[PDB]
Amino acid sequence: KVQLQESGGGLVQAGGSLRLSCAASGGTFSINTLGWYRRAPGKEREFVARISSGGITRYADSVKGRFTISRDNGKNTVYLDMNSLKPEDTAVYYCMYRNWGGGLDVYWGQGTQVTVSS
Amino acid sequence: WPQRVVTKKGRTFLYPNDLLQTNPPESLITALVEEYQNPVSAKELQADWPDMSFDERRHVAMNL
Repeated sequence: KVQLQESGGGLVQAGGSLRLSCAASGGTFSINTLGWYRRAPGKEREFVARISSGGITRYADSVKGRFTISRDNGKNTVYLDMNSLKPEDTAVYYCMYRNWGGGLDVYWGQGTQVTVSS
Repeated sequence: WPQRVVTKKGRTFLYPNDLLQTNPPESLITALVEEYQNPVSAKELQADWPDMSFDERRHVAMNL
């Protein structure tokens, strides 16, 4: 009863700038924390960026200053503006929908591939 | 103003003052520790609360 469809992403060369977007439906949005997790080829899910319902951004140290996360209430979409990408940022990027209410359920997206070469 | 609130699930907090704090209403912490038997979620609630909006703060307290 909660849909997370991610778009964007692809193959870019170092120094590029890609944009990921994730759209939620089936529940509330304005009163929800959304974010992005990424899993490298051989690693495990890793925190990238968070944005709360109050609009408060948390970033991982490696991506801080480069990546920028924003949300669009009324469009039910969260945007991750990646800048100055690097080969290490190659990973599958998953969307996050952090809703409390019942007692904290966490929902993920299917994933979007991002590959940085050169 | 300020009126003590009893939510459906039988939690108590002082509206709105208990929602205008860095910490969530102590009733919600206890509920998550003892009733839900999940202390890590209670400590995970403490981390989200400061960054939450007022509407989410109210919504959470009403339905937890």
